[PDB]
This record gives sequence, C-alpha cells and structure tokens, in this order.
Amino acid sequence: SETRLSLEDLFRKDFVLHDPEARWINDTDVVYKSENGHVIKLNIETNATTLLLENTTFVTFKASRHSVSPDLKYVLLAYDVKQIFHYSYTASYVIYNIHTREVWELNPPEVEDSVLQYAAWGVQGQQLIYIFENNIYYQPDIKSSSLRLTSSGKEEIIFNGIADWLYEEELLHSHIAHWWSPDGERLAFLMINDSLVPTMVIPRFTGALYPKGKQYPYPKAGQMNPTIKLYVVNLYGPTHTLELMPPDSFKSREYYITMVKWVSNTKTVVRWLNRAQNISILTVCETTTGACSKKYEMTSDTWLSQQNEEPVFSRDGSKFFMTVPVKQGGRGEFHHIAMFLIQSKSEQITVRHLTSGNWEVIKILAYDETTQKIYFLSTESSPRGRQLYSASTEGLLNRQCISCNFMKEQCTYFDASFSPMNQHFLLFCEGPRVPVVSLHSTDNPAKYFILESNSMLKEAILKKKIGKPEIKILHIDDYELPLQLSLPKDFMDRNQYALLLIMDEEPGGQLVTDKFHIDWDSVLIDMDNVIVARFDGRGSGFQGLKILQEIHRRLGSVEVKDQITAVKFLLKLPYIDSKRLSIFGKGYGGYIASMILKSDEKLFKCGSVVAPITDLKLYASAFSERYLGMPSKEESTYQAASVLHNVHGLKEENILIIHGTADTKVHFQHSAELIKHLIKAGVNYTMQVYPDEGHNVSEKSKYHLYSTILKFFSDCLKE
Amino acid sequence: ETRLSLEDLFRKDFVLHDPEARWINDTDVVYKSENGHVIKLNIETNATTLLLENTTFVTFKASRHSVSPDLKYVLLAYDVKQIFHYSYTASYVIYNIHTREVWELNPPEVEDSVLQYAAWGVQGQQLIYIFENNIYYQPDIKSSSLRLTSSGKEEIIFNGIADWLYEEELLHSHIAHWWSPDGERLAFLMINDSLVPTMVIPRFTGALYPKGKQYPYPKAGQMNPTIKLYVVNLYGPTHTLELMPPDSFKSREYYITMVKWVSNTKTVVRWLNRAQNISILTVCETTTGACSKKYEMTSDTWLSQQNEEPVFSRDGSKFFMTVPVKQGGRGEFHHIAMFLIQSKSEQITVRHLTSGNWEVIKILAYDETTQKIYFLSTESSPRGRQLYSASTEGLLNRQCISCNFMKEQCTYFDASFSPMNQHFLLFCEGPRVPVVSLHSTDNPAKYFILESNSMLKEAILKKKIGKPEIKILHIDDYELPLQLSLPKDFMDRNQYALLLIMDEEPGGQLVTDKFHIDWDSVLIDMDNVIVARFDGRGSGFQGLKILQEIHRRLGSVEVKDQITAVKFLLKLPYIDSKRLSIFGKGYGGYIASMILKSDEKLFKCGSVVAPITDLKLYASAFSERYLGMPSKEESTYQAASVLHNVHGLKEENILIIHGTADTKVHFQHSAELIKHLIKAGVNYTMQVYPDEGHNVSEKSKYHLYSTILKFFSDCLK
Ligand SMILES: *[C@@H]1O[C@H](CO)[C@@H](O[C@@H]2O[C@H](CO)[C@@H](O[C@@H]3O[C@H](CO)[C@@H](O)[C@H](O[C@H]4O[C@H](CO)[C@@H](O)[C@H](O)[C@@H]4O)[C@@H]3O)[C@H](O)[C@H]2NC(C)=O)[C@H](O)[C@H]1NC(C)=O
Ligand SMILES: *[C@@H]1O[C@H](CO)[C@@H](O[C@@H]2O[C@H](CO)[C@@H](O[C@@H]3O[C@H](CO)[C@@H](O)[C@H](O)[C@@H]3O)[C@H](O)[C@H]2NC(C)=O)[C@H](O)[C@H]1NC(C)=O
Ligand SMILES: *[C@@H]1O[C@H](CO)[C@@H](O[C@@H]2O[C@H](CO)[C@@H](O)[C@H](O)[C@H]2NC(C)=O)[C@H](O)[C@H]1NC(C)=O
Ligand SMILES: *[C@@H]1O[C@H](CO)[C@@H](O[C@@H]2O[C@H](CO)[C@@H](O)[C@H](O)[C@H]2NC(C)=O)[C@H](O)[C@H]1NC(C)=O
Ligand SMILES: *[C@@H]1O[C@H](CO)[C@@H](O[C@@H]2O[C@H](CO)[C@@H](O)[C@H](O)[C@H]2NC(C)=O)[C@H](O)[C@H]1NC(C)=O
Ligand SMILES: *[C@@H]1O[C@H](CO)[C@@H](O)[C@H](O)[C@H]1NC(C)=O
Ligand SMILES: *[C@@H]1O[C@H](CO)[C@@H](O)[C@H](O)[C@H]1NC(C)=O
Ligand SMILES: *[C@@H]1O[C@H](CO)[C@@H](O)[C@H](O)[C@H]1NC(C)=O
Ligand SMILES: *[C@@H]1O[C@H](CO)[C@@H](O)[C@H](O)[C@H]1NC(C)=O
Repeated sequence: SETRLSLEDLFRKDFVLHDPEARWINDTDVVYKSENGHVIKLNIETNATTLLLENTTFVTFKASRHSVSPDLKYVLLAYDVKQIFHYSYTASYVIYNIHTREVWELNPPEVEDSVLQYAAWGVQGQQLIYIFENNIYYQPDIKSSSLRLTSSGKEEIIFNGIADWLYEEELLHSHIAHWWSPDGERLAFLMINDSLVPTMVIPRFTGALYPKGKQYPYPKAGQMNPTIKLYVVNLYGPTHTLELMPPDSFKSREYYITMVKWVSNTKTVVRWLNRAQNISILTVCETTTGACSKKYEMTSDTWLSQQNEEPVFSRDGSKFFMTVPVKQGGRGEFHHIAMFLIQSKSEQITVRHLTSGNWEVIKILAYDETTQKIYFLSTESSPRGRQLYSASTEGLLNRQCISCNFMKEQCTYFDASFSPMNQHFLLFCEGPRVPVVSLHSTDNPAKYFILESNSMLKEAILKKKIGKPEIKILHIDDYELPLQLSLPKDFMDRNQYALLLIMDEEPGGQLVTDKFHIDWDSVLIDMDNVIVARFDGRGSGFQGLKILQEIHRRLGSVEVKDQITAVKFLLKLPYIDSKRLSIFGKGYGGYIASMILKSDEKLFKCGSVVAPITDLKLYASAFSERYLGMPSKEESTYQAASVLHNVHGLKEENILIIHGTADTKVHFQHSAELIKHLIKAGVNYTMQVYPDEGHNVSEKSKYHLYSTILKFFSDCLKE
Repeated sequence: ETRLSLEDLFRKDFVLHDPEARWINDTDVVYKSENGHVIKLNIETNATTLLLENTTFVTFKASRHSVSPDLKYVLLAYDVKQIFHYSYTASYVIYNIHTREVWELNPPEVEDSVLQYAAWGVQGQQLIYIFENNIYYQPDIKSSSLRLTSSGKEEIIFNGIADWLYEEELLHSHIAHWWSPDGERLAFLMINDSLVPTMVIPRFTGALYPKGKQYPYPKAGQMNPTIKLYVVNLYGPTHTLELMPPDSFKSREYYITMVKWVSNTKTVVRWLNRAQNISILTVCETTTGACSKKYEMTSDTWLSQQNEEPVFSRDGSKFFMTVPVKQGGRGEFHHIAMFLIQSKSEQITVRHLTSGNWEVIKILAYDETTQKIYFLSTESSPRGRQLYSASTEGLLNRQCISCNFMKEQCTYFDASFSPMNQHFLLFCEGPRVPVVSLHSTDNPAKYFILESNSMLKEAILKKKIGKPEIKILHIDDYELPLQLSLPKDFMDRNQYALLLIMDEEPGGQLVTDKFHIDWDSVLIDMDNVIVARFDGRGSGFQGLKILQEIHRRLGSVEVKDQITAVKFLLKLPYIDSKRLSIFGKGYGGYIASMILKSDEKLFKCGSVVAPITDLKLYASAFSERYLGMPSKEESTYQAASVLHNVHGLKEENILIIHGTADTKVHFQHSAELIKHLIKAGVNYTMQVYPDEGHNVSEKSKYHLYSTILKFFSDCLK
C-alpha cells in the first residue's frame, strides 16, 4: 500500500521504455542495438551475435544518436544534440570505426569542430551525406573528401534536403527531405524556397550578455507559402541534376509535395497536393529523363486523407498496392487496399479492392512478390487496437490475422517491419502489456525469439498499483465513441472522486487506445485519488473518415459539444464529484480545452492549458487552411474559432496557462494574446512561462512542469 | 465601507490633481487644470482667462498640454505612447487659443504623423519638434518647418533627444536640447550609438507577425555612446558650432551630465568622466566656441549629484553652486558656494554660505536686486524639505520661509520663482494632501492657494488612514528612521503580519514627510498588515557619508542594515515573526532578493517586481558607478548577483513579477533568475505581463496590485 507511483519515478531510469532501435541490414543480419546500451549485430540464421558498439556512447560527449553503416564497418555518433523543431536536431558528428576504435570528427571541408543539420548514412557501402548551411554534402566513403551537391542553400531562406518548419511539422511530418535510390546511385531531394514567406521571431532571454534569438519562415493562416522544387542528382561522376516537373494541372498554382519514394533504381512516385488540400496527383518519374506520368488522382469535398501514404510496387511496376477510401455504405468511408494495375503506358489502371468492412487499413507494410500475399495493419480485429494482417493479392482475395495470437490478452496493438526480402518480420508489441519487440519468420510465425522485453520496466510497473481502465461506450449522433476511465488503486463505489478530463492533443488522433502508456496523470491518479478520463469524440481519427471529417469548418465547435455531452454522462455517475471537475489539454487540445471553458455552462472548477493554440488565424497555413479553409480570403468562419474575443467568462474557473517562450509550433504569441484579453476582461487566471523553452520542454524544466500541473490539479480538487 | 479598498486608488476622486502651474510674464501664471481647464491668471488684478476648456478630451483624449509663450496658442499631445520613462511618442495638434481651429502638426510631406518631441520655444510662438532623430524648427505657426539636423538615424544617431542611457541614467530626462534666453540660439546633444551593443525588446501581442524593436543599451563595462554638443542659430544661416570638451577629457570616455544657458550666448556644460570620479564645469561662448575651465571636482568613490544647475550674476561676475564640505566627523554635506568669477582659466574665490549637518538640495533663485539667494534644505529636519533664503552679500544669515505655512501640515516642500523672482509658487507635498500656493517674495502673505486637491482631501478624510509611528535605529555611527504604518484599529496585544518595503533605487529616501497613498495602504487597512520602511546606509539625502557607504559593496551593506532593522522589528511584542514578508521592485527587487538568502530566513514570503538580478547585466553608467568597471578592473561583480548560489530560498514563498517589454530592467534578469531557480529546485511562483514595461500600463496595473495584494494577504495567514 506504500508501493504506488510517485512523480520522480517517471524520471527514474528503471522506467522509460527501452527501445531496441532495431534495424535490418541483410536478410540475415539485424542490427538492433541497445539491450544494455550495446549496439549488436544478430545473424538470424546462426543466432550469432557480434558487439558492434559497447558502453562507449557515453565516453564521446554523451552521444545521443547512433547509426551503423550499411557495410557494417562503421558507426555514426551524434552528440551535442540541439533540438530545433520536432524531428529536427542539430548536433556534432563523430565516426567510430567498428573494427578498430579510432574516431573521426565529421566536418565539412575547411571547417573544424563543426555542427551539422543532418548526417545518417547511405544505402550502398559506407557512403554518407550531411547537410550544412542548407547545402547537401556527399562522402562516397570514409576515404574520400566530401562533395557539395548544392550551392543554392541560404540560411533560413533556401533549404536543401531538409524540411523548413511548415514541411517538417505539417506537410512531411519528418525533417528528412531527401531520399536514396535503392542502388545508392541516385539522390532525390526537396529544394524549399522560403524567399517570400513571412518570418516569426523566437526570442532568447537566457543566453550570453546580449542574447539573440533566431527568425524562421513560418507562414500563418492564408499567408505566402513556400515554393518548392524536387531535383535529382546522380552520385556518380558528373552530378547532372534534373528538376522533376509538377503535373500540368498543378503547374503555376500553389501546391505541396507530401511524399516521394523510390520504386525502381530510376523511377520515383511523388504525390502532389494543392494548397487547399483537396486534390491529389500521384506521379511516377523516370529520373534519367524527367518523364513524369500522371498515374492516380483523388479529390475530397472537405480535405484530403492521409497524405504520407506510401504505395508498394511490382518492382517491375506491372501492379501496385495503395490504400484509398471506399464508400462502404452508410457509416461513411474507410481506407482499404487498392489493386491498381499499371500498364502499357496507357493511363487508366484497373482498380480492385482487396479489403472491406467498417474498419481501416492503416499502413500497407509489404508485398511478397514470390507469393500471393500482401501485408498491412488494420483495426478489423478491433478499433482500439492494431493488428498485422495478410491478404492474398492474386487469389481467393482472402484475409488472415497474424498477430492475433501473440499475446492474446497481452498484445492487441501492433506495428511491424519486414526484412528486405520479406522473409521475416519484426513485431513491435506496444500493446496493453509493457511493450515487447519480437522477431518472427514470415511463412512461420514460430515467434522465434524476443528481441526486447523491456524487462526492468516491466517489474517496475508490476510492483506499483497500476489499475485497469474501465471503458464506457457513448452514442453521439450515429456514432459510438469510447470513454476511458482510469481509476485509483482503491476504488470505493461509494465516494465522490475528482475528475480530470484530458484532451486529445492534435485533431484526428486517438485518445482511447490499447497502446501502453505511462505518464504524469498516472501519478495524479494513484496518489491524489483522481480519476482521469479520455473520450474520443467526432474528429478523432482512426475510425472511418466520417468521424474524422465531422470537424470540417467547425473547429472547436463539434469536438467541444461532444466533450461536453461526455461530461454530462460522466456527471450522472454516483462516484464522480460534480464539485471537483478539471480539464487538461495541450497544443491544439489546449485550444479545445479553452473552448470548453466558456459560457455553455461551467462544469469545470479548474483547468490547465499548455501551449494553447488560441487563434487559428495565428496558426500555420497548412493546418488552419485544411480544416477552416482560406481566411479573409474566402471565410470569416475564422472569427468563430478563437479563444481570444469573448472570454465572456471563465467564472470561478481556476485557470493555469503554461507556455514555452521559444516554442516554435504554438508561438508564445498565442498565450500572450490570450493573457492580454484575459486582463482587460478582468478574469482570474494564473500563468507559468518557461524562458527559452519549446513546445516540448527540456529535461531540466520538464519535472518542474509536471510538479506544477500535479500540484495544480491535486490542490484545486480539494474538499 | 469606511476603509480603503484597491479599486478606490483607481477612482478618479483620488489621484492627486496637479495644477501643472507655469510662469509666463512676471504677472501671468498659466496654471491649468482645476476642472481640467487651462487658465491664465494675472497675479496683479486676479483676472482669469480660460485658455483651454473641457476640450482636451474631444481631440482624441489629449493627455499633454502646453501653452505658447505669446499665449496665443496651445499644443496638444494625443495618442501618447510610452517609450522609456520620460520618453513619449505621440501625435500633436495645435489649438488656436483665440479661435478654436486646430491644426495637425506634421513634418513636411508627412501626414497624420507621430513625433518624438514637440513643446514650444521661449520667444513668441516658435516651436521645435523631433522626427526620425532630427530636429525641426518652426519660427511660428505661419512658416513651414526647418530641419536643423540631417544626421539623425533611427536608433543609432540621436539629435536633441536622449537615448536610453542618457535618459534613464545620465540626464534623468529625455530633453537633450536647450533654448537661449532670447530664443535666438539652440544648444543640443548629438548622441552617437554606432558602436554601442543593442538589446531586443520582444513583442508578442501585435498583429499577425509582431515585431519588437532593438535599442542601444550599453551593459556593464561595454562600449558607450560617444557624444558631441552642437549649437545652432535659429536666425538665418543656421551656422552650427561644436562645443569642444575640456582638454583633459579630450580623447577619453566621458558623459555630459548637464548644460544650461547663463547669458544669451554663454552656457555652462558639466562634463563627467566615464568612471564618474571627475567633474569639469566649462563655460562656453557660443558665437565662438571659446570654452573656459571654471571649476573641477573629484571623488574617491563616485561624483555627487550630477545634474546640479548653478545660478549666475546674469553678467557673470559671481555664481552660486552647491558642493560638498567636510563638515568634520559625520561626513560631508552639500552646501552653497560663492565662487567669484573674474579673468581666464580657473581661480575664483570660494565662500561657503551654509553649513551644519543637513543638505542644501536645490538652489532655486538668486535675487540680484537684493542680498538674497533661495534654496531647499533639510536643515529644519532631515525627513522634510523647506524653502530657505540666505543673504549672499552680508551677514551671511539664514531664514526659513515655508516653516510656517502649514506648521504641522506642510513639512516637505518644493518651489518655483517667477522670472524676476518677485514671487514664488510653493508646492506643499507635505504630510497633508498636497496643496500648491502662490506667494509674493518680499511678503509671504500666502496670497492665495492655487490648487487644494479638494476632492482628494475629503476622500482620504473619510477613510481610516492612520499615523505612521517612527522609530529611530543606531547602525554604526548613524541614526536611521524606521517608519511603521499601522492598521486602523491597533491592538497592542496581537501579533500582526509585517511587510517590509524596499527603497526602489539607491540613494533614495523611503521615510519622508512627503504625502503618499498606494497599494500597501490598502494592504494595511484591509488585511491588518503593518508595512515597514527603513532607510539604511546608502539611502540618500543625509550626508554623503550615509550615501557612499555603498561604494563597491552593493547589496552587501543595504542588506545587512535591512536585516538589523528586522532584528529590532522582531523584538517587538505585536509583530508576528511567523508572518513576515518583504517587497521591492527594480533595484529594490535586487536587495529584496539578497535579503532572501542564507543569512537566516526571517521571511515567510516575499515578492519581487522587475528585479535587477545581476549587475553585469545592468546599465553601464549605473553598475560602473557603484561597482566600477567589470572584468576590466573587478571581480567584485561576481559578489553582487542573485544568480549563482540561490543556495536557498527555503520554505520562502517567492513571487517574481516582470514586464516582457521592460526597457530598464530587461526581462533577461528574471529569465536568468528563473532559470537557476529551476535547476536549483526552488519553490517559486511567477507572473509575467506580455509587452509591458518597467511600469505597467493602466490596463494591466490593477491586475498587478490585485496579485500582490492577494499574495501578501494570503501567505500571511
Ligand atoms: C558615430 O561614430 C562612428 C564611429 O566612430 C562613426 O563612424 C566612423 O566615422 C569615421 C569618420 O571619419 C570613419 O573614419 C574613417 O575616415 C576615413 C575617410 O577619409 C577613412 O580613412 C576610414 O577608413 C576606415 O576606417 C576604419 C578602420 O577600421 C573602418 O572601420 C571604417 O569602416 C573605414 O573603412 C574611415 O572611413 C569610419 O569609417 C566610421 N566607422 C567607424 C566604425 O569608425 C560615425 O561617423 C559617427 N557618426 C557621427 C556623425 O558622429
Ligand atoms: C526562390 O525564390 C526567390 C523569390 O525572390 C527567387 O528570387 C528571384 O531571383 C530571380 C533571379 O535570381 C529574380 O529575377 C530577376 O530578373 C531581373 C531581369 O533579368 C534581374 O535584373 C534580376 O537580377 C533577377 O535576375 C527574381 O526577381 C527573384 N524573385 C522571385 C519572385 O523569384 C529565387 O530565384 C528562388 N531560388 C531558387 C533557387 O529557386
Ligand atoms: C555496459 O554493459 C555491461 C554489459 O554488457 C553492463 O555490465 C553489467 O552491470 C550490471 C550493473 O547494473 C551488473 O549487475 C552486471 O553484472 C554487469 N554485466 C552484465 C552481464 O549485465 C553495464 O551495466 C553497462 N554499463 C552501463 C550501466 O552503462
Ligand atoms: C477545393 O477547395 C477550395 C477551397 O479553397 C475550392 O475553392 C474554390 O474557390 C472559389 C473562390 O471564390 C470559390 O468560389 C469556390 O466555391 C471554391 N470551390 C469549391 C467550393 O470547391 C476548390 O474549388 C475546391 N475544389 C475541389 C476539387 O473540391
Ligand atoms: C577614478 O577611479 C578610477 C577607477 O575606479 C581610476 O581608474 C584607474 O584605472 C587604472 C586602470 O588600470 C587603474 O590601474 C588605477 O588604479 C585607477 N586609478 C585609481 C586608483 O583611481 C581613476 O584613476 C580614478 N581617478 C580619480 C581622479 O580618482
Ligand atoms: C536462436 O535463438 C532463439 C531463442 O529463443 C531460438 O528460439 C531459435 O530457435 C534459435 N535458433 C534457431 C534454432 O533457429
Ligand atoms: C478574482 O480573484 C480574486 C481573488 O480570488 C477575487 O477577489 C475577485 O473577486 C476575482 N475577480 C472576479 C471578478 O471574479
Ligand atoms: C468642464 O468644466 C465644467 C465647469 O467648468 C465642469 O462642470 C465639467 O465637469 C468639466 N468637464 C468635464 C470633463 O465634465
Ligand atoms: C486677489 O484675491 C486673493 C485671494 O483672496 C487676495 O489674496 C488678493 O489680495 C487679491 N488681489 C487683488 C489685487 O485683487
């Protein structure tokens, strides 16, 4: 009874899921690192294991990032890692020679003790590239000097191979704007032109004598957007670079490139998207020429579905598999696998649907061409989980679940990765149990062995109370939505508990999920006897498009009304205390958390909001415009979704606004603007701001934040 | 209902009504603002004219008014935007006193403009205005303007207006130009910030993409503004002559801490070395540029009040100035000096006209037609200020004027004499709710009263509003006041909470007869908290000896005193050691912080606004004055900081309030503090106001007071 979960535990190194950082190399050798922190080669044939790196990635300035060369003769360490946006990190690199020790500084020519925007490795051999001053550099091997592939790079204006903010956070959802041809002969990359894009300033108060902060291109709602070209260079000899032109329909009009991928060692598929995000064009490009052939096109009456989807091919290209929406009847559309048959030049490709039901095919993992099978992740088995399924491409059109019996009750939510010949696959658990990675043979899920058990962490949460989350199911409109109630160790049916209602932090995400998670609220629960509640309302993703697009043009309108009807039901329970009800949400969820805190009725005694996005006119183009469309251009519906005007009350409501000053996603401006109206409106509120922090606070401050929130919620909830 | 509540202080009943009195002739005084009306008064006939009416509303809430010399026009400032402290930037309009019609005041080619400065001249209707750091001149309402300087460059080269360092630290006002008595000539400062490092004031609250400014702000030991003093003639050619520095200062770092006209040609410019230990009074013939060394000063610590303005013979045979005199043990005090000017470089016999342990604060006037000179002095009492006259040529006698005005109701004064000195304005400011009055010189018949602050008087009358017991403490060889402001109903029995308020800038005086009403008065009345002020060493206006006890030990001394004062406070029966709180802002936030460390924890909670937390991060001319140069000559700078060795603030409940746009104490100070405070794991609470200054706007304001009030009241329970 004195073995329960305290905040500083979450920072204990016992917890903190240990990720195997598994990676394929041959169809034999998997490079998964990090059991004890050791990088390891494993031959799945012989079981033979080699120690590549040891507890060394300490010794060189706390190297936080590791990558093993293709030829397995070297390791690339990143140390001095500095955050930038989300996936963007800028650090210094070093090269450990796997066979003998000796480490090199990785520097651009003429430059010493340097800092790089990106490093990684290539595909063939020991080749690697690194980005510096927004220019791409290439080293054919450890031997040779580097080769600057682009001179066009200009700091904070023209980017090469790395994403500017808009492309990283919104469009691409990763900072890697370049891609390697399968044979390492060729490199495709994005040239992003921010010349005309308006810039926002991230201030720095904490530096030297006179601190100076940066200014980056950040197009706001309806603003000038980054123009962008897609080039391709050949890494052998001449380095002739060819721009791959857009589809003729998009030529001259505003557009984004939301994906590109290699199919052959020459052809690539670049998905183009209009600024409005209602029109998709899949193009296939011959890189030796620049021949660009319209292949498939899509449209929406609201906004286009997952834009990063990557199609699988015949490796010749006779056929290819992709996921698209199918009307499915009433109950809306669901993403299902498509059979498109590419031919004969000859536009037109026959489409055959390989899947259907009310559930989604999330990702298409692999196509095993030697047989009749294709592999994917699906909610079929259950909307709350994810499972690994195979269907037979050519054939009966049948379907079968693989992951279903792995843990039974202990793994309901998966992800997986197949070897390059698809002969076997890695199965990440992430399920209700403390996550476990495992390596199976394809044709025979004998489960073989287990790569990572997260052992220490398992026994850690075992000791602690750690209850089971009752799940109620609500009917809103025509839908059925999950309400997850996480309840204190000892639960009297009798008493009146305090209720924390946590918001989904970005739209189209899924709160209630079998995915294992441990975090602050778990502490709020156990100590402090608070029940935390999550409810996935309309707009929450991963069930149908119909729930997902219920948000279009009404933002904060719908999600809020649902969150409230969910509190309503919550309210009619005996064991929750209407007197003490609190809300929490961050980012966008801070936005909705705020909308909920206005005049409808006051169901909340106190609530706390972190990096709240408070006015959509002030948020990023590709985000606002997606849901609300263009601003003063076509719509004043933008005035409607704001926290800023009409603050008309937050009454006895106790409000806590937490914001990072250096935040690059939700600018501090959002809370500044809010706080301003909040004063002129005469509303009781309390704020905590972290000088020079981001949307995600550093390790230093973070604990302080949790402590803050924890104290806040626990204290206000007291009777 | 009959005690003082916060929102009263914002009630327009309160808010001292300032007459904004101003002389014109030796007859007509222009004091405005009784009902908000601008008024001419003929002190001969009593005749009053209404110049302006309840119109300075109608034109966009005009916040600022000035009447032309010839009394035919009024200059309104509206759209007033704060800049630093005295610096305001607004749009101007010209009301024609005789016939209403109003003009836009614009630089040529510019429409609906915004100006850095306007005011008026001396002779006639002439006026000048500053735009893009250039000086413009209008000989009259008729004529087009005349650009007197093209050298102006935004936030780099300033003309006639002070950059931050000169406004806040050196000059203590933003007016860098001065008019010759006859309006023939204009002297002004050219401030060159080219090489001075710049600090950024961020703006989060603006339009789509807010952009904040960046101004030259030399920090401790940094590059400083270079500056020249030119003079232009406002008639014809506009030949402009630079007035060269003293030869000794030539080529070395220096400030100009004052300039004033003496004749319609000669000026006295006081020069100061960067170190602030050497003064040179120079007198300059403007038609030539002849610059003659007159008097020089030195200190072993730092030079005394630098804005002192000397009075002359109007010929220049003699002149009066205030300087320190050794006075014996007990230190030095500023007393009036008789310097006799006669031919060439230096000499000039010095005769001291005053002495004792007390100071001559300001020398107001010299009546040349008789044997008298006029000044303000602490003679009558260190806590007050009185208006004294001494006989220059003669017995060397002294007599107090203000002594019997209010007896017990006015002990603290200031005054202004008419141009011929024939009669004077006496501002009360004393213990009673301030009252301005107009007296005849040779006969203080008190004549009449200009401003009674009537409504305000009856306002505080109704409310409880107690009397401040004053204890006197012995520290070292000195005797220092401790003012205890006590709740309406005071039991000798109970244990009260104690708020200890800090003096906000060094060399100021907390305990003073000067009337004041503010938040703490509310803290007192409602919430039964006793607020305490104690003027320790370094506090000004008694001797230099108390004042300079700070040199090179900053936060060292003031703190030890503030504590020994808490000690004594602690031994009282009726104060509760359990509940003790501290408050201080700006610099006082600095000391408030030093007190909150390790010595012992005598405080349960304390609150700090725009704390200056590291002197290396404060302004050059401030830090360097007390602590001298930085890594240049001293690491004693490491000593005075809050930043390292936050070693504890224990159960201490701390509230840090800071404006984001603050241009005096940068937000950096609290950012820096807050940083260490987290890595040190200390419990603290913060409230920051986006886009506010060192002085919060009206909007936020109230919210701040509420905060502080709640904080202090709640923690003390
Ligand atoms: C405010 O102060 C600044 C700094 O003192 C001042 O800028 C400088 O002004 C002087 C004016 O003469 C310049 O001095 C030189 O004049 C002759 C031209 O005949 C040249 O020989 C010089 O060549 C170089 O001198 C410097 C040597 O390092 C260089 O830094 C400089 O950029 C020249 O290349 C030079 O022209 C001087 O150039 C500037 N720059 C600086 C930083 O001193 C400015 O004029 C002042 N504003 C006013 C009106 O007071
Ligand atoms: C990214 O976009 C910027 C937008 O500013 C591009 O800058 C553009 O550069 C071109 C040529 O450098 C400019 O054209 C001009 O034409 C005249 C006539 O010959 C010539 O005198 C100028 O020197 C210049 O060449 C153009 O005005 C300018 N602006 C625009 C709107 O494009 C930049 O080229 C782009 N970068 C890349 C590599 O895509
Ligand atoms: C470096 O890795 C080795 C194993 O490769 C670790 O050595 C173990 O240390 C633990 C202490 O936690 C001992 O209980 C074991 O006996 C050691 N060996 C084995 C086989 O586990 C070592 O912990 C690693 N260094 C760290 C912690 O960074
Ligand atoms: C995709 O959405 C955009 C919204 O930006 C549509 O934009 C058109 O813009 C004009 C501008 O005046 C409007 O008059 C039209 O009504 C809009 N068309 C609509 C509503 O669709 C764009 O046409 C859309 N296209 C598709 C394929 O849906
Ligand atoms: C005024 O004080 C400053 C220092 O506060 C003196 O500056 C001198 O600076 C040099 C720099 O290396 C030192 O070596 C000297 O010790 C300083 N002189 C001293 C002791 O004062 C400056 O000389 C002082 N001048 C006067 C007139 O007192
Ligand atoms: C290698 O190790 C694993 C560990 O359980 C085992 O399952 C596997 O059978 C071994 N190798 C073989 C026989 O394939
Ligand atoms: C704000 O809070 C303070 C104290 O909690 C309270 O005195 C005041 O009534 C509140 N203001 C309003 C109008 O709610
Ligand atoms: C205008 O003055 C009159 C009397 O002179 C007064 O009653 C009135 O209050 C004044 N102005 C305003 C702001 O009402
Ligand atoms: C004007 O009135 C004042 C106020 O009572 C009085 O002192 C003065 O003698 C009067 N002067 C004349 C000349 O009317």
